Order: sequence, then structure tokens, then C-alpha cells
Amino acid sequence: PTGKLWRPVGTSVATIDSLAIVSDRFGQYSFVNEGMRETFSKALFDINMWQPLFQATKTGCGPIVLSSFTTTTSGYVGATAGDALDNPVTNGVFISTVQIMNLQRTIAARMRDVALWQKHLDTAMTMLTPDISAGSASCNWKSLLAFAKDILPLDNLCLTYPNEFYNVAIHRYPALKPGNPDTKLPDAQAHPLGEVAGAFNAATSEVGSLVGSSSTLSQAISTMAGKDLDLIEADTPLPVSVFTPSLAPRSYRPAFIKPEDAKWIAEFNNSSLIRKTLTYSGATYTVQLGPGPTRVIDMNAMIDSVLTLDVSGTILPYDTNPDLSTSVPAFVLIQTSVPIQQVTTAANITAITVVSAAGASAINLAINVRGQPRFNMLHLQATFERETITGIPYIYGLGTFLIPSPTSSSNFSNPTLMDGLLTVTPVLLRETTYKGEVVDAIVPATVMANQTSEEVASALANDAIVLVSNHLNKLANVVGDAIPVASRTDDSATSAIVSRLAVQHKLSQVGQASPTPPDYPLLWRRAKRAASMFVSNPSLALQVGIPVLTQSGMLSALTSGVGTALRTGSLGKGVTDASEKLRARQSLTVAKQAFFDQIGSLWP
Amino acid sequence: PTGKLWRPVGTSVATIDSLAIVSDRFGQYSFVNEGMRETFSKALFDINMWQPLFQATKTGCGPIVLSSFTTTTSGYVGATAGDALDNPVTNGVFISTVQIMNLQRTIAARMRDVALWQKHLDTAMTMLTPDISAGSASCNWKSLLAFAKDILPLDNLCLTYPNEFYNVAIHRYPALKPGNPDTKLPDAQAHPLGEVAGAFNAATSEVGSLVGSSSTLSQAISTMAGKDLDLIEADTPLPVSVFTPSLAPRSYRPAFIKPEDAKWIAEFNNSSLIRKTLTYSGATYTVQLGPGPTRVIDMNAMIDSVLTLDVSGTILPYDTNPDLSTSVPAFVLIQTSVPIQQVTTAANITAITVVSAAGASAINLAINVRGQPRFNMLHLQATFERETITGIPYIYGLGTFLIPSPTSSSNFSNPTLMDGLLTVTPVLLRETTYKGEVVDAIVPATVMANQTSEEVASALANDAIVLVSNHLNKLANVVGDAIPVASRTDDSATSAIVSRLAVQHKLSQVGQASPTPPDYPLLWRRAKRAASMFVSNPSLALQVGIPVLTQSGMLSALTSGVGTALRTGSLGKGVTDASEKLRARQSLTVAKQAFFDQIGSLWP
Amino acid sequence: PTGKLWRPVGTSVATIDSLAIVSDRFGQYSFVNEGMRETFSKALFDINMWQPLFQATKTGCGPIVLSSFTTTTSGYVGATAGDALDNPVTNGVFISTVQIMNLQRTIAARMRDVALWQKHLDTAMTMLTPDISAGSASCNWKSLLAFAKDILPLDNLCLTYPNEFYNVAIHRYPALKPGNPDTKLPDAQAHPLGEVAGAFNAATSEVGSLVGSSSTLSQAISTMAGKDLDLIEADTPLPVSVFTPSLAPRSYRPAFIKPEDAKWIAEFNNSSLIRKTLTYSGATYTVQLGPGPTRVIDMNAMIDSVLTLDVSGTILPYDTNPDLSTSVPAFVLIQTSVPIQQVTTAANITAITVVSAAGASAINLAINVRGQPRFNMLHLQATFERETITGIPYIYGLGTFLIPSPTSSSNFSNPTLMDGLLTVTPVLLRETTYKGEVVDAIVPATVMANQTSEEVASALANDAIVLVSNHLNKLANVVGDAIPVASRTDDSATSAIVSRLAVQHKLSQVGQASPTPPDYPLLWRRAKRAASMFVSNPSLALQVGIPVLTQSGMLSALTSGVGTALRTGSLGKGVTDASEKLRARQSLTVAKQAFFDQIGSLWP
Amino acid sequence: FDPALTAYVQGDYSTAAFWNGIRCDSATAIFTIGAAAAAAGTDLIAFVQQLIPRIVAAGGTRMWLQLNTPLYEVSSLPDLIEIDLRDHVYRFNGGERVEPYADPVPLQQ
Amino acid sequence: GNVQTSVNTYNITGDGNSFTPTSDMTSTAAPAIDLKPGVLN
Amino acid sequence: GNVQTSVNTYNITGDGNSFTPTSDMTSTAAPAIDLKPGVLN
Ligand SMILES: *C(=O)CCCCCCCCCCCCC
Ligand SMILES: *C(=O)CCCCCCCCCCCCC
Repeated sequence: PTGKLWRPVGTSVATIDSLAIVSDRFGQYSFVNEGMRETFSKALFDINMWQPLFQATKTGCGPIVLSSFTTTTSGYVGATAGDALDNPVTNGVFISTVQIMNLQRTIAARMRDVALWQKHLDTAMTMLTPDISAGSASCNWKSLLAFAKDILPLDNLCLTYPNEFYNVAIHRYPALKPGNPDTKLPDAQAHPLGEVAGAFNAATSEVGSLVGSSSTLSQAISTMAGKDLDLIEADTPLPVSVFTPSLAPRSYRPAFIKPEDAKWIAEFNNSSLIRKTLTYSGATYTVQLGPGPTRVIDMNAMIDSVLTLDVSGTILPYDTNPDLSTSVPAFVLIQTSVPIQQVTTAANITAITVVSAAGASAINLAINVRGQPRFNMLHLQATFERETITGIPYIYGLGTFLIPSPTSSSNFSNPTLMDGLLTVTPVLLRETTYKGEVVDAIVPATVMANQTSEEVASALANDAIVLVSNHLNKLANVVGDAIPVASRTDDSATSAIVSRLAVQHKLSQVGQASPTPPDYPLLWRRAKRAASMFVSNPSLALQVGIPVLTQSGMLSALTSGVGTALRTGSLGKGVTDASEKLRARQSLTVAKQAFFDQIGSLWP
Repeated sequence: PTGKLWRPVGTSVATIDSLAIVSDRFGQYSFVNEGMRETFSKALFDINMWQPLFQATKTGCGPIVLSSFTTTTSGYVGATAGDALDNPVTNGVFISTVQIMNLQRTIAARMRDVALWQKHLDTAMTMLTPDISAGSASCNWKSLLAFAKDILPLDNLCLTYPNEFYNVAIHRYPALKPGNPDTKLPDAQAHPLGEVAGAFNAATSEVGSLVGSSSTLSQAISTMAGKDLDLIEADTPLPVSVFTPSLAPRSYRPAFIKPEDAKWIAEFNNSSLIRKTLTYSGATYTVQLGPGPTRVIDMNAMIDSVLTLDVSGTILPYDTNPDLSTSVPAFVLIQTSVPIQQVTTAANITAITVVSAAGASAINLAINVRGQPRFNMLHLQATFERETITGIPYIYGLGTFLIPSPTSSSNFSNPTLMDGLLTVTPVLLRETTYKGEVVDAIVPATVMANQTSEEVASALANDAIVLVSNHLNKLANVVGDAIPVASRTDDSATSAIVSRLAVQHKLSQVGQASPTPPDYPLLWRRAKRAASMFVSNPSLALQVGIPVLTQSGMLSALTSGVGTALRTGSLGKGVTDASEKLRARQSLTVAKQAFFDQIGSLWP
Repeated sequence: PTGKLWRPVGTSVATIDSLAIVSDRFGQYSFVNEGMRETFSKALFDINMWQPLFQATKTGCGPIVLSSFTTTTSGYVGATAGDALDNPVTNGVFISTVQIMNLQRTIAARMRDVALWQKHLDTAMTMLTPDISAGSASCNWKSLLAFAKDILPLDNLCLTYPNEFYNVAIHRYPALKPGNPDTKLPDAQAHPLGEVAGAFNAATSEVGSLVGSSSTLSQAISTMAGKDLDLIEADTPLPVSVFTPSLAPRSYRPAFIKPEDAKWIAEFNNSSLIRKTLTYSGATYTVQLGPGPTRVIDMNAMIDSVLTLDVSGTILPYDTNPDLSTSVPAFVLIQTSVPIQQVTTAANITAITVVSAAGASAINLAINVRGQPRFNMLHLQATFERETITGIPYIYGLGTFLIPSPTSSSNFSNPTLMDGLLTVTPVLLRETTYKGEVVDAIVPATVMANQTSEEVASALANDAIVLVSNHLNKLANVVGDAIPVASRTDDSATSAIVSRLAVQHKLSQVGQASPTPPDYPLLWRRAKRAASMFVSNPSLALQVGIPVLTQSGMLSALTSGVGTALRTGSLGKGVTDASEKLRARQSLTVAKQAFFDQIGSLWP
Repeated sequence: FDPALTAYVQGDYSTAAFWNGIRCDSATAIFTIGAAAAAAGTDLIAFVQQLIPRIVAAGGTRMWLQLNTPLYEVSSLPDLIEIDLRDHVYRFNGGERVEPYADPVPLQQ
Repeated sequence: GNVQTSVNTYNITGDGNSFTPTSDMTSTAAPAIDLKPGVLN
Repeated sequence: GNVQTSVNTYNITGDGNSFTPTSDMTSTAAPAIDLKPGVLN
């Protein structure tokens, strides 16, 4: 049973309506199922432990028995009259609301009390590493004590109550074994209150540490089910939400990104220059679109973000072409009639809006750093919005210069300030971008081995690629973490892949002389580096031309392997290299024993 | 009850003082509460499973019953005489210390034993993805077997014991259903020992996966309470400790950062040059402070860190002004009399200490990379300390050049090596920095919408801004993760904000014609992108001029929403887009069924 | 007991063989141990809660009692005949397979049902932060309701069932206290079904929050045992696997990295130029090895990776030396006879392979960005493999230019395209690299204070240094997180170190006048910044010349302290600064009360 | 006492440090203000000269301070308070405690 | 908010209801139910 | 370390005490107590 206890308000006959939460002057009795007593007992148990320090310091008020907050009522206990009717409990143990209040504020008040002392006990305890993980190692008690008698700073609490803290301590450190009163010798065994827990944390030499290897697994299992690593290369529309894209604002360096390497950025590849004009704040400036191609951020295929083009440390040659100086650098949109990459001359450019200029010309924004005047780090920045560009077939964001007077000097300059580190930040997660279009769902499998070397590094913050990369990255840490894809152990991961290579290379051999019986020693090893190359750089699985990894099978395969692989690790997964791991722990205890030996001499 | 068992040493009457830990020749009997038997049973259960492999290989020693390590003593069981008096347990089940030792080293020894085999069983099991997540899919057993008879490398253990591993396997993979002996047909149902657990992990088509959606929530709940996301925009002094700043060493590019964009960096904006001198290692060099403003790291407002100015790949024009060559680049402090930004000429600069020079002039540190000789990657580096600058009102760290002989050539150079990538690393977490002052507590709400575009990116490693950014970043991953702030589901997050916008826009309408009844469809949508823009780039909420996000309400609001939102997710939160998610899983099982079909033909 | 139930197939006498899983027409009865009923009850309990909404909307089918899926069989219940023999259970409660199916698909079907409504209830609940964390704060109900009557968008479900959702709600938000029918007034106490859980999550003013501080500890404990932070500075061979290196592809900028600062990169420091030739694709090009030293990636000491040298935004002076234009930039290997750094002239260079050229000369790859033509972002890229360089004592990877015709113009150019951002990605984790050699195991302690300032930042992706950095980094977040290494609390971490400094400085004083009695106030403070400097920048502990941190004791010491420190935190660790933390929470509730006050007026 | 309703801060307010993070819309320095000027061995006018501004910063709308100035008359009580005129100071019970004072007009302005 | 009457023990617009958060009882249902393999059994 | 006597069953400076870690019993108390909503109930 569970929930609050109910009782037949109509008396005797208890039906699915003659019940009612048995409330009263104390609040409502909620049932205390077996396991929920484990907690409140485990919590109180950790407080009672500090008994010797509560009396010493006259705080506290006696040991807290959980049997002081409960009661022994009886009735039907469920979550609702209907279902509570199927849990007739007699003399169960319930805790009334007003009690659920004290057991709370008591464990809270006492928790402070101890939390404090417990902190002093520690700066003194750990102040001599009472924990080794291979074999033993003593340190003659006299010295030890006479030593901490020093180190411990005058405001601890282990100097005001030595054997009032010691008695608390003995129950937390199975290192300190108190000398028995009637034989005046230790005990071999150490009996700290955490008897079992402390036994099951020792780094057992057979397998690393059960508490470790156990969690590193349940931890990975969490992720595997959580983010949705499963279904990682699913071939079908998936809401961007399914990718929980967060804290995702990637930055670049356009005016370098080739147009074909990333759809969201077209260029004005035209013969001559395209000097246009525009009255901005009265003054008339001339946008240039200089000698080179001047790659500009396209506006369509640009998920309403927060574009913030930073222009700093980048050269600013106002020294040579004086034409450049005087011009306030500024991010400006450019609506063109004919599609760009077909826009020849000025009459082609519909209009030009200065979405964000920089007050003060190019001769105050400068700063000489050895001849080559740089740009005082400043951030121009628009706030592009999907629909502010409705209809408008062609429009481009360009972080240019806005020259107040074009001249012969700036005839080979080309004032694109795009060489600066632009940082787009998708401000509306629901919508992603792929191959130049804005969508609401991705098709994972499509984005695999479909980008090129740099059609990946040139991805646009929160676009399929960047999403089908953030995803693999989780799955990449589950294998990297739990599975042993980094040793000659032909693990579950590199194993799922090997079976694909076989089934694959086996049918490609079917029909024709079949002169080559499948290899296997070579297949195991080829798939080992395939699974390994993945854990290594999760990204690669997106680039066209990557051995194994990019065939449709793998990944879809890998994950579902790694999947079941985590759901069976056992507990002693740590047996892997638990030999050198062990031998390394003994190595430490031998060096730490060496320490105790000095504590033992210096302070005799 | 819990803890070690005690018994009346004084006999009969137990007075809370009479009781003593019933120790003896076996150690101390510690009680084995109901739940703690669940573990040791669940641990032994996972070992017994491997029974067929223990006999086959003559290791092991029979099935391990947990009832072989315990006993049936009876007495009072608590953590201390006082509280143990309230737990009279009769014939409880306790495990003695020396036993708590075997149940430990047995589960450890056996755990190794199985951990090994269990690894072989796997490279063979997952070596044919026995796990699908939508509908079924078989693969005629003959083929399957005759297939793995191949792939499996000659050193497995699934080839030496086929149906000695198979029997272990059948209990772990409800995929392999053994053919019943007396009807020689499968069973429809599959009965693996993990009957329930395996039932509750299947990706249930109604809602993603209970095991997933459940954890992704408890996981987020952990963080929410842990780091202290709650109280994220609290308006009142908070110890830096409350922000657990760790692994926090940010790097820049000064000599670019404007002085007003980041208090910790002032500049010598003076008319002419300020050539000073200083005997460093005998030789007399001249610090320049050349033509430009030469931005220098201020020393006050500089949390005793580890400044490490790297100067590499950056230009080194010793080719033109020969004056530059011969000068050993070096980070040097500069104490000025009159405050900088008021320091006109040499007589103003009190003294200049070469806190770290680079042995060998500027013509060995070079390296030609196409005409423009660069700097061989080298790291100069001081170790500034709060108090080494006590009293000293004005002092600045400057990574300049130290020219051995100033000339006309270096009259427009300005040797500030600050254009290099400097990396400050706060070496003393307790103290933070804000707006130019060193403090011990932040006031969160103060740092919101108080920085500018770049008064953020120019923050100083472990300063309020960088702390009130590391914090939002956690809270940003809790929403990004748990809450669905990335779909049209007007989630709890974007909902907490909408209620603020209403209450806000509603009173701004009070008094005056109230010609505009609040919108709502427009408010819901405006707050959706507000909560969304946050998850996106957590930082923004610090920059002055960000719609919604920067009003005092939000955040303080958001978090406390997201807060309660996680504490109610239910379990089936995965119902979100659990339709396409499902349809994608069927998509995979259809492709994986396609695989089994070849395994089924190639190896008939 | 646990597992499926068995019964004596041979009847009466139940031996370790006369048993057999009691299967049948329903599947196999698996035992439902005490705790496993807690879950299925806790799951069903959370569904029954939504009873009022199931009837309202005619879905559901009555309350789901867990006692409808189980049974009361009796027999022996274990994991295998052998061990099941020691668990005679009478009238235990087992759930048959076919039942373990419904309790599953029911909780799944119902889970969807509620998951939906439960989402509507929320957008309305959190839409008025029903959760404060200090003191109370009301908001006159009328207003509140009449308010949400607005905000809530027309497609919720809290408008179609107000007090059908309200009744569900009252059990989840102890904020909404329903007015009692026969006294028509609230209740003071609030009785939500989550009575206890909700009591134990409140931010108790004594210590932050038990649910928080508790997890932040168990969380850290997980890591500490997991990754293997323990043994962090172990002095003995450790398989790279023990470091779970994943998602590890670091990028650089060679042609800058000094050869001695990173063994994996030697340079051709020779007097004149070394123009060689090579027929690549018919056309004959000349590799240059120009004026400067031209640092090249060495091939030995290069873990078979995926070298991808990006050349973008970097200068391309085809404007001056016309010689440069026309030459297709390309990454090329260079096998030399005599060891490099001893290779004088052309006859010395055995052969030169163009492992990856860039189609199209240097005048299409350009792009004018203000005079200085840059490189259109493109990625050349080899796939170096350990053994493809077997025997071959000397061979180097060089991302040079391949000039189609060397001239006088390119006599001081030196076409090394290495100034570009190269990104090596280890494609085979098992093998690491150290000091220039490829190995399979590291010796942790060796890599401490053994690198120089930049012999660290110049590390090669997945090399001991980068591994003995990824490791410290975990341990750095465990302390940063759990332990309070960021306040004057002389924590367990900075305490473990202090004891080393003492024992150390104490013996260095032994022998000779011992004129200086150890300090301690100065030692505590010195070790505090030592432990602090570590949490800060984990890396440092690798660099030669770091105070304290780099002595062999520390770290090996630190961790083992931090270790036991986490295994005792108590629960109320949050007592740290739980004063200002508290005062900040009251600060928020005072501001949130201010909000409710407007909701209370505007919408009267 | 409920933390939210009652708070307690240790250390004196005479020292600049104490005023970090203590914001109350109203302060009351009754029975202390006189002892602080004497304890910090400072002039009465000069003392409140540094306290009032702190209360303003502390975010205080109201103030009540039991200052000891002879606004009605410079006349004193024989056994209760002696008004030493050489040095602006009182003597509650002539000796038992001595605390500096201000004047009605000077302290007023 | 239209009156219902019996469907559920409380009317929403009912007499004397009261929204009033208390730092003491942080509202919470059951999200973190443990189901992972080892822990569910 | 001054002698106490009864306050607690062990004197610190008491006869034959013994600091001596054993890789076997890693010291512990109870930090990871589970209290999260779903898991506490
Ligand atoms: C009648 O339905 C008028 C609207 C009043 C309540 C509608 C929903 C808003 C209040 C929610 C109450 C239940 C939990 C939020
Ligand atoms: C008398 O108090 C002399 C000092 C000896 C003990 C003081 C505290 C240092 C030793 C701690 C013992 C309890 C657990 C560390």
C-alpha cells in the first residue's frame, strides 16, 4: 500500500464512496510503506551516530527514534477512495501531516548541528588520508595524534572534544580501530557503523570497485534511454525537440566559407565593383561589394537568430587607402532584384538597410599593434527574423564597411568585415535548417555521410548537421564511457559492426567465382577501428568518404548493440584491466605507507 | 531497524545504557533490513544465473544463497545504545562482520569469474543485435547459428560451450526463445530471468520509454536542487562558493578589448610615445608604449591569477623596422605615479619590472611563413598576487617588447605583444571580480542585463559575469533537457514567462483609455521565443537590450517554474512526439529485419 | 527471495533437481519482492491520482489496483533450481508473465492518457509559480482564477474541466488548499498526495535542500569511483582504456609549435632552400621548404589518425610573388634519407608523395578581404596509418604549396601552409603517444610536472598529456562540485594537502639548528591556494614549476582525501553558506509575493 | 523564531564591514547610538555622520535613534546625568557610563 | 468555473478556497520512479 | 587528549588504539540518501 489512509465515513461497510481521507486535528495520516522507513531510518541513523557530540555540547535532545513520529492506525490506504479500497491495512504505521513536519524540521535542525561538527571532524580526518585501496598500512597512533595536535588550526572542534569526536569518528573510519578496554589491544576487524556499505566500496582486487563499475553503467543506461540515443540514425522525420537542442550558439568566420560548403551563405561573384549608395542618418555612404567575391550571409535559410558579427583584431588598412578610414563599419542587409550570383551592377540591388552601424568612423575603432592597425574589439549585431523577410526572394546580410566616399584607393580593397568572427545564435529552437531550407523535423539517416569534410565544420548553429552531431556526441560518450572501445577486447560495440561487415562483404561475394572466402581476423580488426574511429570523433560519421562508418547499416547497428550491451554489463565490468589497475593501487598504498612512516618518525 | 545489534550486557532489564554492541569472535552482527537484502539478493541473483557455466568449467562451488552469510540472532538493533533501545527485534536476520567479509569477497571473486565469460557471451550476442524497439522480427535459428559459427574469433568462449553459454544467454536475451523439449516448438512468450525489468525497458509505443523519460527527469531534478539553479537571479550577496566555480580558466586577446568594455584593462591613450628604460639582466632595454593607445592589463581588479600571455603565429615585422629585431619580447609590470589615462610622459612611469622575459632576441623566435615572419609559439607568464600590489594605486601588466635600442623605424610600430592570446586562470576561487572590484560575494540580479554585447565576451575568467553565466548555463541544460522548450507545446517554462508578461503588460495598461485589451495569442508566442531564446544562448540574459528576458521578473520566474515543472513530469513525459519517435523505431526494426533476412540466406 | 518461482516437478521431495520453473498457460510466475512492489505501486499511485479526470472524460476504466495483476502461489523461488531451493516461500505474491505484460501496457496506456492532461494542468499551474522557498505568500483565489481565465490559451484542458483538473491539482500542489465544505475556510496544512516527498524537498532553512545536497554528493561519489579518479597519479603502467578517452580530436596551428615543445613535430632547419620536384598528376611541381625552418608534422610518433589540415582565412600573397599563384596547395608526405634536422639539400629527400592536393591553383582558392587575399576555407586531409610508415626511419607530413615553377620572387616566401588550423583526430584509441613514442599504457605520475608551460597546450590529441589532463579534469569537477574548495572553510581537499606540506617541511627542517618551527597558519593558507589552484585549472599540475601542486605527494594525496571526503558528506552539506543562501531565497519570495499582489489587483 | 520573520546579525554596526548585505527599510538605534560614539571613542556628530548615510544605503525609509542632545536646556540632573561642557559628554550616574553628545542646533543641521 | 457538484469532492469556484504557497511543502508528484534493470530487479 | 572517562566508551589517548587503514573497508557514512520525489514516494 501507499498514500494517505482512508476510513469508512459511512461506517462498517467500506465501499468505493463510503470512504474518506481520515483527516483530523493532526493533518492526514499518510502510510509509511516498508522502503520509505528505510530512508527516514537511514537519515536518523546517520544523526544518532553523532550522539557523543550532542551530549558533550548540551545541544541535541536524546537519540531520535523514528517511532516517535509515527502511529499505529488502521484502515484502507490508497491514493483515492476507489483504489484505497483494495489495501485494507491493519495497524499499519502511518505518520500524520503535522508529524511529517517534525520528522522533517528535526532531521533538518539536527542536520545543521551535525553538518557543522561533521565538518571539523573531517578537516582533521582526511587530514591524514585514512583511506588506502590495496593491502593495509598502519601509522603508530601516538605519533599520529601528537602530530594532528599540531596541524589542526586553533578553531577546529577536534581539539576541544578529542575523544568526543573520536567516538563519533570510530564509526565512520574503519581505519581508526579503538583499543579494547579489557585486553588493551586493537581488534583486527574494524566495526564502523557503515559496516556493509564500507565493505562494498573497498576497491575489490578482483574487479575495480562494485560501487564504481555499477554506476558507470546505470549512468550510461540513463543517457541511452534519455536523450534518445536509440533511434540515432532513424530514417524518418523527427521533431527537432526530439534532439533537445540547448545552449547552442556556434560562431564562424564567413567571407571564407565557400558558398557550396554551406547553403546559408551566397556570394556576389561579379566582374567589376558594385558601388551602391544609401542615406544612413542623413550622411550618404557607399556600400562596396569590392574586387573579390564578397561572401554574404544569405537571409533565407537563416532560422530567425541573433547574428552578432564581431570585428576585432582583424586588419583595418586605413593607412594605405585613406578611403577606408572615415567609413563607419556596419552590418547591412541587401535586398537584390535578380538573385545574387546573377546580380551584376548597382541597378540590380533593390535596396540596402543599415541594420546596425558602428558609431564613429574607421580611425577611432583602430589601434596600432605594430604598423598594421587592428580593430578595437566591437560587436555589430542584427536580430534577423524569419518573416521580416516574407516574400522578398533575395536578401543578404553583409557585414561591410559603408564608405563615406569611394575612391581609386579602394579599388582593390573590398571592405567586407566578414573576415571577423560572426556568432549566430538560433533564437527559436523549434525550427531547424537543412541544406538551405528551414524545417521542423530532421531525417537523421539522411544527414549521415552526406556532408563533406567542411560541409560539417561550416554547419549553421542548430541545423540538422549540428543536431545530428550533438546527438552522436552523446552516444559517443556512452560508448567511450561504459563500453571498452579502447582496448583489444573486441567489445560489444566493435562487435555489432563486425557482424554488419560480414553480412555485407558476404553477399557482395555471392554470384561470381567467390574466390575470396570472407576474412574475419581482418574484419574484426577493420570494424574495431571503425567503432573506435567513431568514439574518437563522433562527427566523422557525417562526412562522405569515411570507411565502414558511413554505410547505412552501422550506427543504426552500433547504437542498438551498445544499447543491449549496457543493459547487461553485470556489476564487475571493472574486471577489465583490473590487474594493472590493482597493481597501480598497491603502488599508491606503498607510497602512502611511506608517508605514515614519516608522520611516525618526525612527530614521535 | 538498522545498524549493529546490541544486547543487555547487564542482563534482563535493558535501560538504554545496559545495551552494548553484541560483538564477539565473528565481529559485530549488523542488522540486514528488508531493502538491504534486495541488493545482496539482486547481486547473488545475477551470479546464480551463470550456473550452467560454473559447472561446465569446474570453477564456482554451487549456487550462492544469501542465507549462508546471515544468522538469526535477536536483541535491540540501533546506531547507539540510546536509540537501539527502541528497536527490539526478535530473530531478525543479521550478518556478522567476518561474514560481511565473505558475502563481499565471494560476490567479488564470482563477479570476476562471470565478468569474464559474460564478456564472451556478449561479443557474440550483441554481434547480432538481439534488440529491436518496434514490433517483432525473427531470423531462422539455423542460419543465425551456422553464421556466428563463422564470425566469432577463435578465442571467444561461446565456441567452447555453445549450449553452456546458450543456457546462460536464454536468461538474458528474451530474443532467444529455446525450443520446448515435449512439443519441439518455441513459446511465444520469452521467459528471461529479468522478466519484469526487461518488460519495463521496452520502448512502449504510448510513451517513449519509462526507464528513459523517468531518469531524464530525476536527472534534471538532481541539478535543479544541486548546483542551486533555484535562486538563480536572487537579489542579494552570495558567496562565490555558492557557484561552485571550477575548471575555470578563460583566455582572450587584449590590445583589442576596449577599456570600457571590461574594467580589468586600462590603456595609455597619450599623444606621443613614452620610451622608458630599465636595466634588465645588465643590458638596458626600452619599453615603448608606441603610437597607438597600447591597452594594458590593469593589476588592481585582477584576482591573483596565473596570467599566461601566449605570443604565437602573431606577426613579428623585424623585417621592416630592424629596431624590432634584437628585442627580447617580455611581459612587464609598469607602476605609474599619476593614474594611467593621465600618464603623459616617461617621468610619470614610477618603475618597470620585467616579470618574465623571453631569452633570445626577436630573430630566433621568428619563423618565416610566406614573407610575414610569425612568432614561434611561446608562453611568457607572470603569477600576479592580490597583495604583491598592496598600496600601489597604479600598476599595469603589459606584454610588450623591450627594445634594446629605440629608433626612428619603431616610431609607428608600438611593440605591444598583447595581440597574442592571453590566458588568465584565477588561482584562488574564493575571490571573484565585478565591474573592476574584487569581492567575495555576487548579487546575481545585478549582473542581469547589465553587461553589454561584449561586456560579456570580454569578461575576466571567474568574475561575476563569468559566474552568472556558468550558472544560467546549468539551468539552461535542465530546461533544454527535461522541459520541451523546443516545440509548439507552450511548456511550463515559456508558460511561467507568459504569466509575467501578462501581469506586466496588464498594469502598464491600467490608468489611461485602456484602448488595448491584452493580446495573449501574441503574448504566448512572444514568451515562447523568450524562454526559447534563453535555452538557446543562456548568456544573452546578461546583455542590456534583450526583449523580455532582461526584465527583473523573468528567470527568477522561469527557474521557479521549470523547478516545479520537473517535480511533476509524471514518468510518461516521453509522450511528447512519441508518435514520430515510434514511427521512427518501426522504421529501424523494418531495416533490421532486412538484415536478419540476409543472415538468413547467405548462411543457410 | 527473487526470480521466477519453481516447484517440485517430481513431487513432494524438493531437491536441487526435482524442481522446475513452474511455467504454464500464463507464462512463468516471477516473484514480486517487497521493494519491487514499491515501484509498481508508486507508478500506479501516480496514475490513480488522476482519477477525477478519467471519469470526467469517460477514458480510463476504474482505479488500477496492483493486486489485479498478481497472484498468491507458493513454492521455491530462486534464479536456478540449485539456489531456488533455499527460498521456500508460502503464498508469496507472484506476477505471471502474461500479467507482467498488462501491468506494463496498462501503466503504459494510462501513462499516455495522463501524460497529456498532466501537461495541460501544468501550463496552467506553473503559469503562476505555485512554488516559493522561504516563508509563505498568498494570492487571493478569486483574482488568481479570474486571471488564468484569461491567459490560458483556448486549447488547454483546464478550461474544459476547472474543478475536474482542480481535484487532480490539489494533490500535486500543496499551494492550492481547497476550502473545506463544512466550515467554508482553508486548512492551514496542505494535504497533497505527495505528503512526504513534498515535505522533504522544501528548501529547509537549516541546510539548503536535503534532496539537493544529497544528490550533489552521490553524484560526485559516482564519478570518483567510475572514471577512476582514484589512482589519478598512480606511478605504474596503465592501459589507455583505463582513461576512457572518447570524443577526443584536438586541433592546432603548427609551423609555430617549436620542435622541442612537442616531439611529434620536427623542422627542416637548413641554410638555403631545398627545392625538390615530383610528378603529380602529370604536371611537375616543386615542393619548397623555403627560407625559414618550415616545421613539419613528424610521421613517426603520430598515432594513426585523421590529420585534416584546414587552410582558411590565412594569408595567400599571390599578389606579390606571382610564383605563389598557380600552385595547388596540398598536404604532402616527405621521406628523407638522412634524419630531418640533418637534411641539407634536395639529394637528401628520398621521395615526396602528394597525399592530398587541392584541385585548382592558388588564384581561385583566394578571396580578396581588403588587399590581403585570404584562403577560401578548404580542408586538405590525409589518413596517416601507423604501419603505412613501417621501416621508413624518416618521413614527415608537410602541408606545403607545390609550386608549378619556382622563381626568384619565392626566394623568401616559404610556402608552408601549416600556419593553418590543423586538426588531428586519433582514429584508434587503444594506442596513445608520449614524449614522441607510441604506447599502450601511461604512467600517470610521470606526466605530472614534466611538461612545460606549452609542452601541454601543444599536446597531441589523445596522448598521455591529453589523457592525464582529461582525467584530472574529472577529479577537478568532483572537488569543484561536491567539496567546498572555494571558501575559507579549509575543506577536506585543501586539508589533505596541508598535511603533506607539514610532513614535508617538517623533515626538511630535521638535522641542522631547526631555527624555524613549522608555521601552519601559513601552511594552511598555502595549501588552500594549492588545492584551489588545482580545482581552478586542473591542467597546471602537469607543468614544471608549479608551487606545491607538482610535488609527488599531492594529487595522489588530494584525490584519496576528496575521496573519503565525499563518502561522508552526511546529507546537510548544504549547511555551507546556507545563511546567505537562505536570506537570498526570502529575497525572492518577497519579490514573488509582490507579483501575486498585482495578479490580485489588476484582475480583481 | 521563524528565520523569515526574525534575523540576527553579530558584530558592531560601528564598523564599515558589518554593513555588507544588510538591507532594511527602517533602522532603530535606541539605547546604542550613544554607547557606540563612546566605544569608538568618537565625536557624537561625526559618528551619526557615518551611520545615517549607511542606513540610507542599507535602504532605509525611516530612522529612530536615541541620541542624547540637550534640546530643551543645557541644564542637567544632579544624580541622573551630568553634562560636562569642556568636552561634549554625559555621565549617566556620573561615571557608571560616559557617552558623548551633540547640540540641538549643530546636530540638527 | 461553472459549478459541477459531485464529480470531484471540491468545487473550483467553491467557497473559501485559497492559493497560498508555503516554502515548506514544495509541490511534487512522482517523476523519478526507478526502473533501471539492476534497480527494478 | 586529556583524559575524559565515561562520556564516550573510548578514550582517544586510550591504551592500545591504532590508526591503520585497510584497503578492505573504505570509511563511509551515509551521503547518498535518496529523497527525490518519485523515489521517496
Ligand atoms: C471555469 O472554468 C472558469 C475558469 C477557472 C479555472 C480554469 C483553469 C484555470 C485555473 C486552474 C485550476 C486548476 C489547477 C490550475
Ligand atoms: C587532546 O585533545 C590532544 C589532541 C589529540 C586529538 C585532537 C584532534 C586530532 C585527532 C582527531 C581524533 C578524532 C578523529 C580525527
